[PDB]
Amino acid sequence: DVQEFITQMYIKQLLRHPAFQLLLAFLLLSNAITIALRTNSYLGQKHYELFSTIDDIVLTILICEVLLGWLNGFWIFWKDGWNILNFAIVFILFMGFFIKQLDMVAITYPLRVLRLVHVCMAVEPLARIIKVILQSMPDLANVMALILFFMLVFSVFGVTLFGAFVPKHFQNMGVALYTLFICITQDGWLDIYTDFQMDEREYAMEVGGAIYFAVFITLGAFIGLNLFVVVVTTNLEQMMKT
Amino acid sequence: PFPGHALIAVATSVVLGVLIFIAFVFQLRNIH
Amino acid sequence: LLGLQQMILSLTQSLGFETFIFIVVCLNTVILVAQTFTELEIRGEWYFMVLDSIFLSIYVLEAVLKLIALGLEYFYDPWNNLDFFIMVMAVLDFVLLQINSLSYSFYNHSLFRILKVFKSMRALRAIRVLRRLSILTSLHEVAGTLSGSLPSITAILTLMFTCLFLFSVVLRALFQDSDPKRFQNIFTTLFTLFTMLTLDDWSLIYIDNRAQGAWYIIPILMIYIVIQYFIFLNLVIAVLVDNFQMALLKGLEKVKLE
Amino acid sequence: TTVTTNSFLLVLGTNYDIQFEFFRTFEVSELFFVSVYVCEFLMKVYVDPITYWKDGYNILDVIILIILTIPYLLRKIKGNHSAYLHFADGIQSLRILKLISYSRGIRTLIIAVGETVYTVASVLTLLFLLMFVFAILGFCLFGVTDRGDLENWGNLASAFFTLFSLATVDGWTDLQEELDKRKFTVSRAFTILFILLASFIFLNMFVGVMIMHTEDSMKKFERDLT
Amino acid sequence: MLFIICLVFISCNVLREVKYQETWCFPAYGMVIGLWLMLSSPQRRLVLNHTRGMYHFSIQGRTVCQGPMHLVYVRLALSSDAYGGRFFQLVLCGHKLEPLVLVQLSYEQMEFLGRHLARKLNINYFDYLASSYRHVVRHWPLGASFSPGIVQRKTQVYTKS
Amino acid sequence: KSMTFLLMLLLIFFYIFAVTGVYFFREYSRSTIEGLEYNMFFSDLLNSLVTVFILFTLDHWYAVLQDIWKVPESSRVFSSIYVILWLLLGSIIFRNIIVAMMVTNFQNIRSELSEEM
Ligand SMILES: COCC(CCO[C@H]1CC[C@@]2(C)C(=CC[C@H]3[C@@H]4C[C@@H]5O[C@]6(CC[C@@H](C)CO6)[C@@H](C)[C@@H]5[C@@]4(C)CC[C@@H]32)C1)COC
Ligand SMILES: COCC(CCO[C@H]1CC[C@@]2(C)C(=CC[C@H]3[C@@H]4C[C@@H]5O[C@]6(CC[C@@H](C)CO6)[C@@H](C)[C@@H]5[C@@]4(C)CC[C@@H]32)C1)COC
Ligand SMILES: COCC(CCO[C@H]1CC[C@@]2(C)C(=CC[C@H]3[C@@H]4C[C@@H]5O[C@]6(CC[C@@H](C)CO6)[C@@H](C)[C@@H]5[C@@]4(C)CC[C@@H]32)C1)COC
Ligand code: NA
Ligand code: NA
Repeated sequence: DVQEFITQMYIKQLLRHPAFQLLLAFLLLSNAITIALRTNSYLGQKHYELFSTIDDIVLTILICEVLLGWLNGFWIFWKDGWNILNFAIVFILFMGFFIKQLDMVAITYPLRVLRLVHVCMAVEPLARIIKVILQSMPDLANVMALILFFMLVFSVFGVTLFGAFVPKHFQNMGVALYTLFICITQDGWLDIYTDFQMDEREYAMEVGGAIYFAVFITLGAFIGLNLFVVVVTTNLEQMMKT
Repeated sequence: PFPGHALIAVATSVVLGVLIFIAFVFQLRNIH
Repeated sequence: LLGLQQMILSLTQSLGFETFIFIVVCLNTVILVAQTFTELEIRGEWYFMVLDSIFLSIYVLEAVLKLIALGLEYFYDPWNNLDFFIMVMAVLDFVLLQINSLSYSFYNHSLFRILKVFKSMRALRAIRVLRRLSILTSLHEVAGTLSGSLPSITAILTLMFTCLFLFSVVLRALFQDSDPKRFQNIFTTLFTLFTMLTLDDWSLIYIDNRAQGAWYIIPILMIYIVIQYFIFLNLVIAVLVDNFQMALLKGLEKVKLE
Repeated sequence: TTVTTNSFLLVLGTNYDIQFEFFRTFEVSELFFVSVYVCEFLMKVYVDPITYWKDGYNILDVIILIILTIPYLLRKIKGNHSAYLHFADGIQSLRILKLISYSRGIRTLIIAVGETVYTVASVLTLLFLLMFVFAILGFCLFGVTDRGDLENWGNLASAFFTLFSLATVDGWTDLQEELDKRKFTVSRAFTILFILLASFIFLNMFVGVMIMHTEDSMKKFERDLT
Repeated sequence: MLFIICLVFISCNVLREVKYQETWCFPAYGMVIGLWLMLSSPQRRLVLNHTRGMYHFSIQGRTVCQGPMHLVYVRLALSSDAYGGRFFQLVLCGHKLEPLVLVQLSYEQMEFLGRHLARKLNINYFDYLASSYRHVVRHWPLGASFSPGIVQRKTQVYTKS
Repeated sequence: KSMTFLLMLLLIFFYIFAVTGVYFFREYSRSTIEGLEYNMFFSDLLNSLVTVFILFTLDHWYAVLQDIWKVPESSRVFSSIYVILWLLLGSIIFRNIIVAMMVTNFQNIRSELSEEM
């Protein structure tokens, strides 16, 4: 038993070592630059040989790192979240060699950039922002649930009013949800209301629709959508305190 | 031809991994 | 008056009367969410009217029995007050339907639909059901702090409406016949100012006025935007943040209490 | 007074009529002002060899003089009265910025505010990373396909702009509709989830971090004064 | 490590019969198969000869080594994590046996059978009489020869200030 | 009263961005393309200042930017940099500092009331 701790001591002093982290960051960053340049048909070819080489080098190194992590014990590697994230990315990348309907750019490029966040974590003036976001996420889930549960009721009422009248926005539940999400974002619902206004001759339901939009925008845009602010401040003060 | 990018990929990794292995042994002689 | 009303009570607050009514209300709301597709509402129109007359009779039962049971204490609680108003709307649209000819010109009459949405209000009773089963109170805390924040929210909200209303009055006074399409009427002045308060296409009305009328609207609109979006809405944000800060300090001291 | 008169003449310089009548006034005044600023810099570093670079405002002021010099040499030596002559000509819009070195209240404000720049730079880096990830998605899905919406997701120089117009929610529905007429099924989900992550959750986190950093700073200053 | 032999050999069988139907991709999962049987081979049985305070190591009926257990007590060394974690490693009498570390330490029943076993084996259970954090004093019987570590065993041990 | 000097920074920055947007967009205001929409916003100084306000409110920034691009002159690397730096600095940071300050002042008022209690 005496020996392998030193080998474990070696594994720690390598994997946690900062030169290694800096190299891996440099590789992933260069790969992201290659992805950005491949987003150009001309340069897609001229250096295709270089981009493909870098593409494979970074993947092999990622697999090596997952192997080192597993070398320390399957369970502790899986007693984390960042490790399972990196594993999911490298595994989805790996199956492209075998399967054929996954080795496509819409599934392989952006994952190599989601691989970059755990790299950026080592830059703790950055990491605290991510930690705040993650910690505050459940409160945002509760606020999201509030807003959706509010939106569904008004969607029902709006459909059962402006159905069979302006059916470009108010036929079924889904179209109404999308319309109310336009409104709660407060950009482009004036164009929507012009559809109420755009008629041959009408006065009774322009006022009703205006009342509807005004009440939704007051209670849900000025109060509900100004609650993410407050949740973030809540949690981030909690961290600053504890 | 195919066996010339997967091969370069494995080439660099092992070529790197040897230098990593160098330090592990080299450190043992230093402590001793 | 003491035995009859009392047995009406002990049957009313009974732990089966409530479940029976919540079953009714959840059925009514599943119908009411069925009716918002147009592929089912148009087919199953003849059964829905039957079911809704049935529900009207059931609500007659419940409302009359509860009133006889609990006097004006029934009018006292606002949960029921909602139900009583819903009841009144239901009976009114029932009698209006019977006093008209159920045809296309009444389907496309606005008042028929307006009376129909208040039926949608029955779905609100469903929250009472969700309360007993539980919402998990996952938003009990957010709701509680919103509850704490509201007294000042109402005050600042009415202050900014008042500012809206004064500016609307003066803008109607001044800028008629300079784009009458926007605010030829006092009500459309007021709506134009309210929709400016969300900052959507607000430059468009300046450009539209400048095209044919004149540009004096630019200092008015700039000052309007300053006051409302820049110093009022930020007050709502500030007071909400302070209220949740109090909630957090309460929680910290409470958890240290144990 | 030198800086204030320079700003006033700069304001009067955006009218070709007044730029024409009294042009000699403008020329003599501009040369007078550059002479004053350069003499101030030269003699104020004469009094002090090394510690002159300690002050931040000294660095700001030598930067101002650099910006003053650049378009002169561009126009005279290289000449060409090129496309970006009047750009750098109008960039001395910001040599009023020497006037900040005097009001003490603004200096204290600079302390209290600008001591929270690492948080700002952090959030801006994270926002850029998120926009990059989604620009790659938006290109791969609605871009290179050649059957859908080039020239709006055609390239990153356009993917970032459309994606920023979705961040600051101004006008996202026009892009969404012109991307929805092309029978893209997933586009609604893509834009909706981006509006969530980048507009609701992210900038409304910028505001939270700003609130508490400024609050802690301000309370520390108040306690110290008390 | 027969569980690994149990593990790999099963995987080979499910991989023994397959129809990849793919160009190249030679079905050479047999490189696993050797690794299966390799760890398979010899049961280990250790007996506590508390009558003379002895410990003799053997497996499948062939003695390997022996040593007295005059100073007997239970010790568990700390195996810290590179993350903010705490793991347990059990080293008894300063010797290198099969790790009896606390499984799923991060278990009350798991440590309960140990106290009975330490009572069954008639040695002290130091990590159990006070079981909150890293607190165990290794006995290290003078029969062992762990001098660079046996003396150093107390060095890692806290003397309670 | 607390955020008195912050408004003076904003006034300085309106000065900055307005009198440099007069110069950045001159070939755009001096343009002859038969079809344009926002050919006025940078005509004179007053129009430039109101334009800076409109950009400050994040209304039609992208539409104005594309209009600027519709002139074959006015390189898309200076108009873009100007607009984006005004939107980031002026429109998102500064609009957020105000909210931060007002929350701070509410916190203060709470503190004096609590101490007097
Ligand atoms: C008197 O003391 C009561 C107290 C227990 C208080 O429990 C509260 C829990 C939150 C809860 C259920 C309560 C009242 C308003 C409820 C809100 C009204 C809105 O309605 C909705 C749904 C219906 C829509 C039409 C409008 O929005 C929800 C989004 C909103 C709501 C249902 C969210 C949940 C709120 C009751 C115990 O004291 C001992
Ligand atoms: C948990 O126990 C709580 C209990 C006290 C319960 O008080 C209730 C009084 C009626 C009240 C205020 C309550 C909840 C829903 C409220 C309704 C939601 C709808 O919202 C509105 C306004 C907003 C519109 C968007 C929708 O319609 C109103 C028409 C409707 C409403 C405001 C009418 C009044 C209702 C709370 C005490 O128990 C000990
Ligand atoms: C446990 O007992 C508590 C009791 C005191 C209860 O006070 C209640 C007063 C009404 C109040 C503030 C409460 C809860 C839900 C609140 C509603 C949730 C909805 O949220 C909103 C705003 C946010 C939008 C996203 C959705 O709609 C409002 C329209 C709706 C709301 C804010 C109207 C006001 C309601 C708390 C004292 O008991 C001793
Ligand atoms: Na807007
Ligand atoms: Na808009």
